[PDB]
Amino acid sequence: MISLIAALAVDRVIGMENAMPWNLPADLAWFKRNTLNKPVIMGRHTWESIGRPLPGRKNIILSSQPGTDDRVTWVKSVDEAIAACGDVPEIMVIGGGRVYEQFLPKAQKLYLTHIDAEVEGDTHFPDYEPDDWESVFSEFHDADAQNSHSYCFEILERR
Ligand SMILES: NC(=O)c1ccc[n+]([C@@H]2O[C@H](COP(=O)([O-])OP(=O)(O)OC[C@H]3O[C@@H](n4cnc5c(N)ncnc54)[C@H](OP(=O)(O)O)[C@@H]3O)[C@@H](O)[C@H]2O)c1
Ligand SMILES: Nc1nc(=O)c2nc(CNc3ccc(C(=O)N[C@@H](CCC(=O)O)C(=O)O)cc3)cnc2[nH]1
Repeated sequence: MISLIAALAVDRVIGMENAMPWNLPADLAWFKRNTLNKPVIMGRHTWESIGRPLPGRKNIILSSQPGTDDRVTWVKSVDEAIAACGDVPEIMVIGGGRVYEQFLPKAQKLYLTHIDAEVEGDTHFPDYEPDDWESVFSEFHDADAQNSHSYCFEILERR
């Protein structure tokens, strides 16, 4: 079972040239609890964004090019990424856009944070045909002194 986890602003924006213009420590906490002790598949750009391996997660990095960090596992295809996660209850695909697009059709679950932020971005979460997905969990939060925007955690399971 493959799951995607992603934080989307409006128009499904997940990435832009520069850092996201927001501060959303609850979504980071959500990301950590939903990925904890699970293999994480990411693209090389996301790997570079994160800086270091996510602790206590098997980290699997897609690149067409040889790896450049022996702390993590490097694979050259989607199927190699999955195989590299081994035999686990849940693989988390943590992005970015190229990676999500390739994994969404394979995924049984989505963990999406919907952030009420107006951002122009070059990278977007894939369209998930909502007839293919059932929302099983939805939890809205206003912005607050720690979180710059309102946001909603959603879990969807593939029909
Ligand atoms: N011209 C464009 O508009 C364009 C197109 C694509 C990306 N970008 C830029 O990249 C940034 C973020 O991109 P993102 O979030 O899409 O990155 P991402 O998915 O985290 O990382 C993408 C990288 O992951 C690797 N990858 C993904 N799928 C793979 C596969 N099946 N096999 C082998 N390697 C695979 C490739 O690394 P290697 O690069 O090492 O092969 C690829 O370049 C954005 O700022 C965006 O503008 C721009
Ligand atoms: N809900 C959600 N929120 C996100 O911020 C998110 N980010 C990505 C990809 N980018 C990143 C960037 C940094 C870290 C990261 O370093 N997380 C730490 C928390 C500590 C910190 O921010 O320095 C972690 O251990 O999980 C993770 C993913 C993928 N899915 C997401 N999904």
